[PDB]
Amino acid sequence: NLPPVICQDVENLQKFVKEQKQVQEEISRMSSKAMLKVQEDIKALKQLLSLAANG
Amino acid sequence: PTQSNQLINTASALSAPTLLGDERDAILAKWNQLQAFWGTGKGYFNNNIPPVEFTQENPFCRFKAVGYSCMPSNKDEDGLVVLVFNKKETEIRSQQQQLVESLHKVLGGNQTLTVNVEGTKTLPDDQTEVVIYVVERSPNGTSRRVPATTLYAHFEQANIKTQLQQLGVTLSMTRTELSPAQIKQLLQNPPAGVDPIIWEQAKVDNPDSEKLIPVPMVGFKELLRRLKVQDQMTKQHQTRLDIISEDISELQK
Amino acid sequence: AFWGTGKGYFNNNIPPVEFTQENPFCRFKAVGYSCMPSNKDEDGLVVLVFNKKETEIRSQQQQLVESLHKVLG
Amino acid sequence: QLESLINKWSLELEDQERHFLQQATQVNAWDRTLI
Amino acid sequence: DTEGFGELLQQAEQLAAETEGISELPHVERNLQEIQQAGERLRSRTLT
Repeated sequence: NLPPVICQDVENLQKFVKEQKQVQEEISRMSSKAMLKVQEDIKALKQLLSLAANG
Repeated sequence: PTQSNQLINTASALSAPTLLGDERDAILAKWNQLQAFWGTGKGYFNNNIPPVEFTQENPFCRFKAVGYSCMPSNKDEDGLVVLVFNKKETEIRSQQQQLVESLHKVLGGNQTLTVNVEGTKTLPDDQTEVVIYVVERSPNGTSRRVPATTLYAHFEQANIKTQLQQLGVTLSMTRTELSPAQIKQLLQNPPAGVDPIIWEQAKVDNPDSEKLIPVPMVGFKELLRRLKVQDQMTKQHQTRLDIISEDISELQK
Repeated sequence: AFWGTGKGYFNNNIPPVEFTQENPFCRFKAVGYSCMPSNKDEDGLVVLVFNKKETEIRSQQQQLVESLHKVLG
Repeated sequence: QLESLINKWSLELEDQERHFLQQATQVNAWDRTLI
Repeated sequence: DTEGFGELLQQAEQLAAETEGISELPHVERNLQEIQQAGERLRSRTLT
């Protein structure tokens, strides 16, 4: 015994909780190692530039 | 009166709804609280008043943080207006002369105006950021840049904006420098649904106050939007390190 | 021209050159610093200078506010 | 009935609220690292 | 960590090669007991 609109908003929230959890799962599949490899490369290319400059 | 009566309706919906007239209104208070915390749904609280419509900007929405962002460092005289397209950068670059012709016609086709593309940059979900500036040539023979605010105030005209959208533009902005008046005005109020304590603290936690501004993060759909830009920026850092490696490979040779 | 005043008479068919203190050859010139304003356009600050003493302005201040309100329609 | 979905979506909020804050701190760190 | 001495050696060779008033002939990579002697054969000139 509730207004039918509140029953529809209970279905709307059951959809929204799944939409947020699917995005929370899509975030939980990113990986920093492409950006860590930019720091790997920045060290290496600074060292190789110093060998070139000093030479 | 609007904001005060909205606050009174929100308080009434979250503590003391009067929709059902028995014990079930205490379960309705919990239902209105839950919807407000999730940032979605409707606070039903009386039979004579519209329900409180809960969005992710509502104060009680819990999916909120603040996170930094670079301010722009190009001047209004640099004329830099950004157009984001629902197109791939390989389409934008292969159409680039036809795009310049089309933007020139959206500037009325005037023989004193030249449209220039300064750069293009791939964006998430099959889009492209395009940086443009206009040059005006005067009737004495001199040329000037057209200021970014002036060029943007042409593009935002509804009859011009509708034509940019017919070229596939999704978003239009400047990349202009902000004055001390503007920075000290934007910071002066908490953004819609951020708590004041979190908004004042995020001015202290800001690690570079000349280059960076605090920007709200609201729901997982904004976190994923940042992470997609971080992915795309990581690839653009890599694409620059590839070129720096070819440059150093010719230096040592 | 050096004093920044008077009239350069030089032909019978042309008006004289009228010399002011803005004329390039006027010698009584220097440059000196001034503070720029540090309030915003959104701070709404408009200055009105009056041909009145501050003791008159303060004692008339409510009548001045009424008068400025009437000048704002 | 409804309250057995409420008390469930309390526990499924008190789940996601932590994942959101941990993902927000991770995003702020990776924004600083890309700058 | 794993970022060893070769990074510091690359700067050591620079400090020598930006003090070299370049000879006609190269220099000798002294062994460690000539290094100890080159130190003391120099300290015995500074401390006079």
